[PDB]
Amino acid sequence: CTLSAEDKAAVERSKMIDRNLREDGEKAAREVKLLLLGAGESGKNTIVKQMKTGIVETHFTFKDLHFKMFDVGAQRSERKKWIHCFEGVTAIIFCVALSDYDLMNRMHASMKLFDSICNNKWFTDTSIILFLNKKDLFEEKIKKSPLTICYPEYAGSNTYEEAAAYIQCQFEDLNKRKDTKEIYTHFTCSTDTKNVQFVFDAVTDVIIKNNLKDCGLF
Amino acid sequence: SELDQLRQEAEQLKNQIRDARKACADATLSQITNNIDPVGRIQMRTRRTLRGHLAKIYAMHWGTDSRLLVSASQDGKLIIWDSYTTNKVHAIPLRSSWVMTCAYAPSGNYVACGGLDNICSIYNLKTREGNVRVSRELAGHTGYLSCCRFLDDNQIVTSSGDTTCALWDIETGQQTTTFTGHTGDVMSLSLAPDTRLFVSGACDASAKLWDVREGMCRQTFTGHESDINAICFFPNGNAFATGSDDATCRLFDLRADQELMTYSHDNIICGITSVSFSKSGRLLLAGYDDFNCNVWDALKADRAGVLAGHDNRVSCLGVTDDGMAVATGSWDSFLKIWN
Amino acid sequence: VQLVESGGGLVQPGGSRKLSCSASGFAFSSFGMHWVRQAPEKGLEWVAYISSGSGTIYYADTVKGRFTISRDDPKNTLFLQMTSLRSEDTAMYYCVRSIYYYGSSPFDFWGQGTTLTVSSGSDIVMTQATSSVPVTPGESVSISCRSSKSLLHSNGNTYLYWFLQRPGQSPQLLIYRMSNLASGVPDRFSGSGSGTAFTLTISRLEAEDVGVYYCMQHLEYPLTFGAGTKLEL
Amino acid sequence: NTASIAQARKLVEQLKMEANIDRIKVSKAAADLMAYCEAHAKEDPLLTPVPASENPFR
Amino acid sequence: QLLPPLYSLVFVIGLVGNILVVLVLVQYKRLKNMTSIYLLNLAISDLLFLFTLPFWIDYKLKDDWVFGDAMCKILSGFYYTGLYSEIFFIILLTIDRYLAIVHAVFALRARTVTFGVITSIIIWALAILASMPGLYFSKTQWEFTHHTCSLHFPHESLREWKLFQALKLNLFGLVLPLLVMIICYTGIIKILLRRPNEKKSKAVRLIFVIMIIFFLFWTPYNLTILISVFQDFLFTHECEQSRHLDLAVQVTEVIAYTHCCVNPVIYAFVGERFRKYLRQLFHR
Ligand SMILES: CC(C)CCC[C@@H](C)[C@H]1CC[C@H]2[C@@H]3CC=C4C[C@@H](O)CC[C@]4(C)[C@H]3CC[C@]12C
Repeated sequence: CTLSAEDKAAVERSKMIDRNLREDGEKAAREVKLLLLGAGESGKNTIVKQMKTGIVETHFTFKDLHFKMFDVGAQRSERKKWIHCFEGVTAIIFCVALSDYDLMNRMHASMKLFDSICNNKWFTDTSIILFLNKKDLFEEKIKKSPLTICYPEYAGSNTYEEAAAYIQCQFEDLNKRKDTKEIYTHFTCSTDTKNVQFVFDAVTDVIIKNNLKDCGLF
Repeated sequence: SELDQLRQEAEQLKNQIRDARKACADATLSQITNNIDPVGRIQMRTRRTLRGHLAKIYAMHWGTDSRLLVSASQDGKLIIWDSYTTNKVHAIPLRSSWVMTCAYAPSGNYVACGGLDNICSIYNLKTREGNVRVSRELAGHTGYLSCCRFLDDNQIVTSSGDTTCALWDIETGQQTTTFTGHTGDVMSLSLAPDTRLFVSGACDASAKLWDVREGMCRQTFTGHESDINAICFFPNGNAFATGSDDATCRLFDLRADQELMTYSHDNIICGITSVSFSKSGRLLLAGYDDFNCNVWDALKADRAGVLAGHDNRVSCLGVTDDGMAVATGSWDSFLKIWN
Repeated sequence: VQLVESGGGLVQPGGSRKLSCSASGFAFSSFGMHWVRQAPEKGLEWVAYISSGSGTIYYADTVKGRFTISRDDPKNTLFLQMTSLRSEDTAMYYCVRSIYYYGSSPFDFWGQGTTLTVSSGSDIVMTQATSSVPVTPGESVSISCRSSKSLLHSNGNTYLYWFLQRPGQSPQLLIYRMSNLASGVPDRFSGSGSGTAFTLTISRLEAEDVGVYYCMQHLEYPLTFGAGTKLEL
Repeated sequence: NTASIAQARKLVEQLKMEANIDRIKVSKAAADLMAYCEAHAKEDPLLTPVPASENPFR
Repeated sequence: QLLPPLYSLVFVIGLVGNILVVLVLVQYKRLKNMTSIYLLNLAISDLLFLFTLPFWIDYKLKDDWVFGDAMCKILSGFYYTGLYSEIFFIILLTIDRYLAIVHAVFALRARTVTFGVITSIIIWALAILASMPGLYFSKTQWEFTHHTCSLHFPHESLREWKLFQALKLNLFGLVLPLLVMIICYTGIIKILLRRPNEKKSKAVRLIFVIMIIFFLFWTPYNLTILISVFQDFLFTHECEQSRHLDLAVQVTEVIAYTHCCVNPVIYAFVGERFRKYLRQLFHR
């Protein structure tokens, strides 16, 4: 058949390679891959320790799901040059420190970064899980130094239950694509055991929405 | 006062450089090559289609024998292909899935691969145990690697996302030389035919010509208005071409120190991802974000052909050392050989 | 890289025996394996072949239906089960690994072999028109061979391998296609040829290169070696 | 600022080393590019396609 | 000749729809999953069923069977195999969506190409066996006036066979599919309405439309087939109202062919990804 014996053995080797390529590429499509983001001094380090020099890949498992988080913190290069590599992740996990409103200020930088990524041309449909961390000491950092320092348009009370909700609604804005993606929000603390159940539920909802788009019900 | 005086001195030097360049220019390239015959429509058909990659293909490099080629994709895979029989010669699993570049040694013994982990891994293809093994892990950078090229089996030059180029020594594993001077992160490099010099383009819209032996920047070129993503020497070694995000290609010369041609069209508003010359140096292959590839002729910047048939961004593009075939990769996970 | 064969011994005719070959120090699963044998005083002849992943098996038509070759990948051993041993199946058995991709080196490492003693048409014939050549060190020799049909395929290759067996050891791959020097082999040996006529030239000899030089074809199956050419003195 | 002073000194030294080089006119570099493109025309399979006999990809 | 213009319209519309679905599913291989495999087979089942239309159209006007017994034994099999196959595939698409939405994590391991192909083969075998009586008892008999192609059973077993075919058509055509959709879709709507949204509202309306169309199109066919099986017990005189019962059979046959044309619209065209792929295909 115009093929020698060595050529036939070469083709057999190539196909035995193809089988392993298919097995690997079908095992890869069963893992959830979340992209961590956040500013300096945030909760990214803490949430990594609660859930589990370039990219830091963390692997863990929860209720028959295998997650792999890519902490890309410390990649201090032009973000507009390596972020299309992450086009196609299940969800983004954006950490924001609630205590950084007094210490422009850090909260405005976090809001600018959130507006930058949440409206990117590569994340027009990727869900976002907002983690508003460090509420334990934010509860006492508002007894003095009212929230008006950061947000001058705030007219509500200086209570935690209302200031935190105001910050949450100030963050769940900036989402110009309110029809393609959803912003999930959580008020966690350094000592919290439900931080992984929430991301599990959020990625379950993302998977269900992708399946609804796949089957054709959308 | 001293800082501002040095600033005014630098401005005076830049002005005298601009005046020297403007006094050197006497006739544009488009005025001398108006009499030469133009090339017809370059109809190029797809001969092969290497379909084993699953994620987006980010880099491909031809072997020196013009038959084998390596390709890298972010499913974590480095595949060595035989381009004649379409056979998969090797499949290398990477430790880091996020790669952006890959190189084939001019001897064929080693393959280099680098990405978002700030490491250039060197893999040995000709061990005695049968399988390919990682030989070295060059780790001295602080930003992502965007390109790498072998000078020989012992020296490799890598451009990084921390604005630094580095010439390494595979045996010892340390940076033999560090090239600095760019202000934006470097996106590509290109060795000359003779490996004395090499150019590199950065996100500050500049292309610097470094000398490998002395370790110094020899010349600098600025003609682009945005990030430079692709760079490639003319086969002669006395010119090169750059492709940036402003949807243009530009042909700089080394002995005249100024650009010569601009390859642009009104209907093209997407950035260039890759660029490569023909063997004669007449054609110019440029891969675009509009899912196409275009074929100019360098001597008179009119479009002579189009390579269509990819369903996503053309991410990598290479011409073979014979001038026989052109390989193009893309984000749709298919390599294609044209002829 | 090593291959250790075991089994052998004395067997009565019509009996059975299982020859084992334990591999050590290389990627066993990605290598195809061949069983070759050598009579007490004759040349080499190919016996069996099992490919990588056990997807292809070949026999010599002198043992077909009587031998069974089987590889075990987790436990690196390779087995040859032999039943109904006649009086012609008495020889030293070598295991040889072989890997097939573009530009590879098949038959690159031969085992040590084990001794088996029993009491009491369209093939390609490799013709080596010599049996013994007298020569002194420092001179240049030219061993020659010829084939029944053209070993040059349409794809440009010429599937002719040159081996070398030193006294009291296993064969060693010298040339792994017409004019392609193996690794670890000194640059004195040089292959050449055309069509059906091939030549192996040695520029200057030594004390560690006298012995029996064999030949082999890989264009079709079964694999046929020539009769050896002995270089002494 | 001492760091910025050293930065500006290195920059002006680089610009000085770069300003004093020899440059040929654009006419000569253009003629050389054209001559090299013309001298290697027939040895380019992509420019002038080879017959289907010696096309290794047919 | 009321039947032929209606038959020609369903034949063309349905054939055009099924061909478009097959081209988009085959061309875009990258979407090779359980949903695509089942959808490809549903389009095939409809094409095999629609295939029988020209023989029926032409035959009715002509009123003389121009074909052989073997041609008949094949066309009767195509018509019955087609009905059982499409109904079983609608049951599989319904189940596939159930797993994909409900038990979404489990489904990552359970919904694969391998299982979609094995399952599709089993259903086709069942559809073929279910239509086996029709293949066996098809006999074209030449009356002095004209030739009629039809099923014939031992007279002593005729009542048993008339009912047998009606029960296979009622149970695996209406009762089993309707039950599967009610259970499966109840479990989907309860997930869709857990979180309010405009796209969720659209998915719920689409689900009700699919359940209702299936029911309305198949409920007349099976009921009419059951009425025919009992003409002696349901009418004072045998064939007393054959003038209305035959017209009803012919009407319920047109409704069944129409349910074939509606199957691509409610299973493929409504889906967003599918419309996007068609737009690209049309420009390539
Ligand atoms: C009963 C007689 C008259 C007709 C029977 C034809 C049947 C057996 C044929 C027609 C079309 C065929 C199918 C065509 C496409 C597919 C999809 C593939 O992924 C698995 C096989 C499968 C499912 C085939 C199985 C056999 C098949 C169902």
